Amino acid sequence: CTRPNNNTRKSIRIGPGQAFYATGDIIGDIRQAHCNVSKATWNETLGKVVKQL
Amino acid sequence: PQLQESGPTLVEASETLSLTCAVSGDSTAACNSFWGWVRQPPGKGLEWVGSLSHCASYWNRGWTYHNPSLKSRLTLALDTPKNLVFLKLNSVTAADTATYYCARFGGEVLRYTDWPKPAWVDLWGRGTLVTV
Amino acid sequence: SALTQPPSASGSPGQSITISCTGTSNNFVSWYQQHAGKAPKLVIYDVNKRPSGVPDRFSGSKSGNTASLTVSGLQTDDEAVYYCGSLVGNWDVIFGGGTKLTV
Amino acid sequence: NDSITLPCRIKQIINMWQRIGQAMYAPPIQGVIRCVSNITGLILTR
Ligand SMILES: *[C@@H]1O[C@H](CO)[C@@H](O[C@@H]2O[C@H](CO)[C@@H](O[C@@H]3O[C@H](CO[C@H]4O[C@H](CO[C@H]5O[C@H](CO)[C@@H](O)[C@H](O)[C@@H]5O[C@H]5O[C@H](CO)[C@@H](O)[C@H](O)[C@@H]5O)[C@@H](O)[C@H](O[C@H]5O[C@H](CO)[C@@H](O)[C@H](O)[C@@H]5O)[C@@H]4O)[C@@H](O)[C@H](O[C@H]4O[C@H](CO)[C@@H](O)[C@H](O)[C@@H]4O[C@H]4O[C@H](CO)[C@@H](O)[C@H](O)[C@@H]4O[C@H]4O[C@H](CO)[C@@H](O)[C@H](O)[C@@H]4O)[C@@H]3O)[C@H](O)[C@H]2NC(C)=O)[C@H](O)[C@H]1NC(C)=O
Ligand SMILES: *[C@@H]1O[C@H](CO)[C@@H](O[C@@H]2O[C@H](CO)[C@@H](O[C@@H]3O[C@H](CO[C@H]4O[C@H](CO)[C@@H](O)[C@H](O[C@H]5O[C@H](CO)[C@@H](O)[C@H](O)[C@@H]5O)[C@@H]4O)[C@@H](O)[C@H](O[C@H]4O[C@H](CO)[C@@H](O)[C@H](O)[C@@H]4O[C@H]4O[C@H](CO)[C@@H](O)[C@H](O)[C@@H]4O)[C@@H]3O)[C@H](O)[C@H]2NC(C)=O)[C@H](O)[C@H]1NC(C)=O
Ligand SMILES: *[C@@H]1O[C@H](CO)[C@@H](O[C@@H]2O[C@H](CO)[C@@H](O[C@@H]3O[C@H](CO[C@H]4O[C@H](CO[C@H]5O[C@H](CO)[C@@H](O)[C@H](O)[C@@H]5O)[C@@H](O)[C@H](O[C@H]5O[C@H](CO)[C@@H](O)[C@H](O)[C@@H]5O)[C@@H]4O)[C@@H](O)[C@H](O[C@H]4O[C@H](CO)[C@@H](O)[C@H](O)[C@@H]4O)[C@@H]3O)[C@H](O)[C@H]2NC(C)=O)[C@H](O)[C@H]1NC(C)=O
Ligand SMILES: *[C@@H]1O[C@H](CO)[C@@H](O[C@@H]2O[C@H](CO)[C@@H](O[C@@H]3O[C@H](CO[C@H]4O[C@H](CO)[C@@H](O)[C@H](O)[C@@H]4O)[C@@H](O)[C@H](O[C@H]4O[C@H](CO)[C@@H](O)[C@H](O)[C@@H]4O)[C@@H]3O)[C@H](O)[C@H]2NC(C)=O)[C@H](O)[C@H]1NC(C)=O
Ligand SMILES: *[C@@H]1O[C@H](CO)[C@@H](O)[C@H](O)[C@H]1NC(C)=O
Repeated sequence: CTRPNNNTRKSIRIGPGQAFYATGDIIGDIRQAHCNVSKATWNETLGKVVKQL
Repeated sequence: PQLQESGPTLVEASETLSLTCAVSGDSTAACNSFWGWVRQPPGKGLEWVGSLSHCASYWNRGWTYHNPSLKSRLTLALDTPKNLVFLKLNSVTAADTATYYCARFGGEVLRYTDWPKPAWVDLWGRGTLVTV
Repeated sequence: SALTQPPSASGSPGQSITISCTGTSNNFVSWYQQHAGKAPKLVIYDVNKRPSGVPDRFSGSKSGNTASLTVSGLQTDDEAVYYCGSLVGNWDVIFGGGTKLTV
Repeated sequence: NDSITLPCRIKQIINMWQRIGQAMYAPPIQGVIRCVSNITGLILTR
């Protein structure tokens, strides 16, 4: 699974003393985060599960 | 924002050419642009040499874009604490005589889709004529 | 694949010239201005966009396989060699032959 | 390949273990985030 966003952390000193980490800017490969699954592997294992069922 | 070409003006046939651009007014290490070169032959038009950036993604250690016809003899480099751009052109022939320009590249760089797409010379140098 | 530009342009001051660039696009289209003994200057990018300082009388467009740049209200300083530029395939930066314009 | 792409969303305000009455703010993590793991079972209902 991947989140292709080289984003920054514009931390803001909303004290007193204590600090808050806000979201800076979002740059890079602006794509939606997603997961990669080996399809044949899933199909194969799922089948093995169905056998039990 | 100021670019400045530097290096030898005369090299020997088959010798590697090493040119360096002094960048002032901005930081080359910043993700806003690509850095590279263009070499206009005397009495002819512009020719893109190449460009690169150290603004890396999870799968690499930055981005490098070569001219497929020149790749076979070309290495590029950057110096982020001094802000320098390097041209390492291998085995230089008479056909390689040209006015070389330090180029900052604008385009769909900073935010991009699938891979960075720079498309124009954001900032120009003045040019240097290198011969053999 | 490469960009094509006719070798040269002409009209009197106060006139307007539209210059073509054949080799399609893409929104990744730009034009440059070069004077003799001078480095090229970026005139326009993203077809329609002028960077800070470029006069309001400079403007391009595109259709099909050809892009264009129109320079209106010609004067002495407008005489220069102009180049169009396009991003091709993956990252290939192409320059046209260049069109030398005279007022 | 073949392979499957699963669309995901990111949240910063979350509630643990179905517990209401409190919530925790995740700080944004700087840079590109990517990881890999082993799926070792299913929670299925009939
Ligand atoms: C979830 O799952 C997803 C899958 O479902 C998964 O996605 C995969 O992600 C990975 C990365 O994470 C992807 O892999 C990368 O792909 C890059 C792009 O690949 C495309 O382009 C290249 C190049 O294409 C041009 O050039 C060649 C050679 O000239 C031509 O043959 C092409 O036709 C094409 O030519 C045009 O453009 C030229 C240049 O502009 C022009 O000169 C020319 O005239 C043309 O106009 C192709 O090779 C790729 O094809 C391959 O894949 C297809 C898939 O259908 C196959 O059919 C095919 O057979 C091929 O195998 C593809 O089309 C790659 O560039 C990248 O590899 C680079 O990086 C690694 C880093 O480790 C290097 O080791 C490697 O050497 C490469 O470096 C070069 O390129 C980088 C930029 O990428 C440069 O910075 C670098 O300096 C170097 O450049 C030098 O060579 C360049 C040419 O390569 C040259 O242009 C430069 O000038 C320079 O000298 C890497 O492989 C993968 O594709 C994704 N797949 C999918 C399906 O999405 C995802 O990750 C998963 N999620 C997570 C979170 O994990
Ligand atoms: C299912 O199980 C698998 C297997 O366990 C899990 O997979 C693991 O997931 C974890 C994250 O949860 C991954 O941890 C990451 O490891 C990174 C790699 O570090 C190694 O290489 C680097 C690079 O050269 C070396 O420097 C390191 O060596 C040092 O550290 C070790 C351990 O402390 C020491 O023993 C050595 O002596 C060295 O000192 C390693 O060999 C690691 O870089 C990464 O740490 C960064 O990110 C964490 C947050 O995740 C930050 O807290 C931390 O500060 C680091 O960030 C710095 O570096 C990055 C690099 O880009 C910068 O971007 C930041 O700005 C900052 O400078 C992290 O620890 C691990 O790789 C992975 N293992 C495998 C097998 O792949 C799955 O998580 C699990 N699945 C689920 C669902 O959880
Ligand atoms: C994700 O996005 C980030 C941007 O947010 C991007 O970051 C760049 O990454 C490259 C690659 O690592 C950086 O370049 C490296 O620089 C090394 C020297 O680093 C020190 O000096 C930097 C320069 O300081 C000046 O200029 C900056 C301009 O932006 C200015 O703000 C400063 O005030 C100052 O005047 C400095 O930026 C840098 O700071 C970073 O790290 C500190 C912690 O150390 C952190 O607190 C900061 O927030 C900041 O992130 C640091 O102090 C240099 O050694 C290095 O070189 C190695 O690799 C090359 C490869 O060829 C070799 O030549 C060399 O020998 C070394 O092996 C490399 O060049 C660049 O500076 C980053 N920063 C910025 C702002 O762009 C990431 O690349 C993106 N990608 C991912 C996935 O991480
Ligand atoms: C899920 O994420 C994991 C990582 O977390 C990815 O793992 C990769 O899985 C593939 C498949 O198992 C591995 O690819 C195979 O690696 C072999 C070795 O690669 C290294 O060594 C060679 C020299 O031996 C170097 O050239 C190469 O750069 C590597 O450093 C290769 O020998 C294999 O090549 C053969 O199969 C491929 C097709 O897969 C053919 O194209 C080749 O011609 C050749 O026949 C092969 O590439 C890969 O190494 C694993 N990565 C790591 C980190 O272990 C999965 O890819 C990923 N899944 C998704 C969907 O992204
Ligand atoms: C999974 O494979 C089984 C045979 O093992 C087949 O009946 C079914 O169509 C397969 N699914 C996929 C998506 O191909």
